[PDB]
Amino acid sequence: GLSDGEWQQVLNVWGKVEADIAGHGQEVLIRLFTGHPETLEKFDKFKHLKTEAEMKASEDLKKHGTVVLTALGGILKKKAAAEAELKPLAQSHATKHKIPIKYLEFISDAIIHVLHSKHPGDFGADAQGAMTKALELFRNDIAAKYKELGFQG
Ligand code: HEM
Repeated sequence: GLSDGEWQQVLNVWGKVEADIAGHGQEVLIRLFTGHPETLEKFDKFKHLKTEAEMKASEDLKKHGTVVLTALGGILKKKAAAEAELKPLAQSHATKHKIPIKYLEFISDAIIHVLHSKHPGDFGADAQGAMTKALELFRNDIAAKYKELGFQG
């Protein structure tokens, strides 16, 4: 349950991410993989990557980072009426990639960490709270569909 003012902070924050999406997606994935090497084993494309520098040099990693943030933004722009956008995500990540909720938590922490890091004095308390709630809603909505799909998560 986010207010309309809270959603409008989410949409503003996400507008800043989309205007600089290559860097944002790259730092989010790197924060995820260095902080939680177990999540890397889910990416056939990336599991060969060992150091942060290899990660910063992969055009593929940068490309997929933009796929991630772009898809997340589509969900966030629907702000609590996002069922159509969550469905194919939950479908593929439950049925095909097999991503536990715990990893969606990791990537949410990473997004917030990158948002703090990249926007000094421009990512204030209202925006942080709003983003934290929006990402919590996303993970919960996915976990609910995970169960309808018979995937533990
Ligand atoms: C905010 C969270 C996430 C978003 C918005 C997101 C979005 C996407 C999208 C749009 C795709 C491509 C189409 C698809 O397969 O559905 C994808 C692929 C994938 N996702 Fe995620 N994803 C998220 C989290 C994660 C996490 C945390 C993992 C952890 C391992 C993961 C593992 C994968 C894999 C393995 C693929 C296929 C990659 C490939 O083509 O080689 N996803 N994701």
